[PDB]
Amino acid sequence: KTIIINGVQFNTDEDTTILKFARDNNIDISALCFLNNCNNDINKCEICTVEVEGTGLVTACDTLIEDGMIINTNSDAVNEKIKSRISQLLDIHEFKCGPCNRRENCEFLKLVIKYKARASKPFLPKDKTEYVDERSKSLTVDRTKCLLCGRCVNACGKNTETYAMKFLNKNGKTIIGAEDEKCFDDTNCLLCGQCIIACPVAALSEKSHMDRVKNALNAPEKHVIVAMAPSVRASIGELFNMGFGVDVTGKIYTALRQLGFDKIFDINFGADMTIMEEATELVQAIENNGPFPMFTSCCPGWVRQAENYYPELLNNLSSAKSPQQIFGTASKTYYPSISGLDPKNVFTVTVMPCTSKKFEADRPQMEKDGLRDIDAVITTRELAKMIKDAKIPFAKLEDSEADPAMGEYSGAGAIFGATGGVMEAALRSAKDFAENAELEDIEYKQVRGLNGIKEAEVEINNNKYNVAVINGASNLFKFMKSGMINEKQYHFIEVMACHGGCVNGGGQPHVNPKDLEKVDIKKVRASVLYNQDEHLSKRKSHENTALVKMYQNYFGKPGEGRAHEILHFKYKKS
Ligand code: 402
Ligand code: SF4
Ligand code: SF4
Ligand code: SF4
Ligand code: SF4
Ligand code: FES
Ligand SMILES: [Mg+2]
Repeated sequence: KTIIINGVQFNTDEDTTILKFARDNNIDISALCFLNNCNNDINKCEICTVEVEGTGLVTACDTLIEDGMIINTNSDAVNEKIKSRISQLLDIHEFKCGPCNRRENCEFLKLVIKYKARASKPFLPKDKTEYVDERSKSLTVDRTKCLLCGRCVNACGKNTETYAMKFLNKNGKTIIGAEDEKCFDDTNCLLCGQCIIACPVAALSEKSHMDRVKNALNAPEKHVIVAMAPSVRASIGELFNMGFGVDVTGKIYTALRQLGFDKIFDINFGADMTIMEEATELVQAIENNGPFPMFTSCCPGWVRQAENYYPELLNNLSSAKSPQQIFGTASKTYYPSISGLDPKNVFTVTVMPCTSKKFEADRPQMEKDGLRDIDAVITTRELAKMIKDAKIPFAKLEDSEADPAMGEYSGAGAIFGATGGVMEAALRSAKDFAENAELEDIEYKQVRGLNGIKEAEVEINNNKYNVAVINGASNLFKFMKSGMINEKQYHFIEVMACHGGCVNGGGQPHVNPKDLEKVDIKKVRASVLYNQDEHLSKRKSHENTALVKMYQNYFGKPGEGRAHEILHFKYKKS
């Protein structure tokens, strides 16, 4: 093909869109509703407008290149068209960037600045209560910011295949929301927050828990524990212009100490706990020749997916609590026993890359003796905002260590944030358990990677079993519907709601499509975790010294007794 773009001649054999071809050839074309190789088919934003000679104005994001095309991307007709569209968007947009949580990384603002657009008449609502929905424990909607770009709808469609995020006709006007405009919690929504990640503006956010945390920190009698997820240490640096794939663990510890937190632990410890209980459970399931298959239960998005679509699998879920909830359970029991603290005065806070964790933490039965396992859950973005509000120079902070009692962890718990991590860790412990040995080769690279459905054959006590790793909720739906589950007899299956694992969680830092093109965010974030794994002395969860001490002195043997009594949680079908 011979393509003419801005007077420059190209000769290509590629069959792609004008947008992609221009992007690959250093030619600037703006875009808004185009994301995940999809645009808003019904009401296209037309920000990607270009002028094709002989045809007129077209949308470059969904228009294929053709030989003989003379394309103008910067003609004044194009520019005033785009500016017109952006102006129309401003007409329905509360343009107050000051107290906005997307102030420092908003695509729409950058478009407005770029094309110097102004609203015909400024959108300034007196009563935002009609536009705001905070009923959910995980998600919040602010339709004063919504551009109706449909990126959340699409993202929900491709990531989960639930379409829990829909276009709705709210008595006259088009909005986005859950079915029947109900609270997302009351629908088949997984609360995975991929819709948030896809949103270019502040229309979609996480349900804030920062006030819980602040009030806890300022409360004189409250002893505040904080523990961050595996993924957090490999992600938050992005929000401080430190780049991608930067390990900032120690900096996070220091910052958390400077935020006034009373105890600094780590969720990876709880991951090691989860591996203790669940590998014990898998070994005893193997010895009893059932029940098979056993699914992981550490992902609340997947748990909700089972509750809403496959309730018959609820009893197939591991009884072991998620790292978060099991850590929280241990923090209200074991920790006071080794600290002398009043359990009622303990306030446990987790830092998560996930929004569904908020819902999981606020489950009614996720407590004992009136004491919540987890009292508050803040996202990576929330912790970043908290650090910035305290004016803490994160990038320049020196490394510190976590409090050892419940802060030590192995590489097995370290790789949890990546797809296949839980599987690999669980195998590392189960193989050692069932064979009564301490094996040398512990790397299971077959369950790693970004393949949607991963399958492996493992040999435990010289008998072979089939394991599977489901990477994404849509892939769970594919795995079940296509009958792949019934092809062979699977024994242990990992399921994560977010593709790539927790490192691509709904509470993770937003990434400009600019870097989505240049950086493989999932692999780059996971690489930090695996790098931590290969550089750790202990790479098995049952070699965690602090954890071993905890079990020996307090819980006893995992999988049974008080361990099974309080560190486990089972879900019931209706
Ligand atoms: N609880 C828990 Fe997990 C652990 O450890 C996180 O904390 Fe994950 C991460 N990162 C999240 O959110 S949940 C699903 N299992 C894999 S990793
Ligand atoms: S969503 Fe973006 S453009 Fe709108 S107020 Fe917030 S920062 Fe400004
Ligand atoms: S909530 Fe965000 S992603 Fe969804 S339509 Fe509105 S602006 Fe677009
Ligand atoms: S939280 Fe997940 S399942 Fe729910 S609407 Fe958003 S993307 Fe869809
Ligand atoms: S994969 Fe991780 S971040 Fe995503 S919903 Fe599950 S627990 Fe949350
Ligand atoms: S980006 Fe092409 S129509 Fe929206
Ligand atoms: Mg399209």
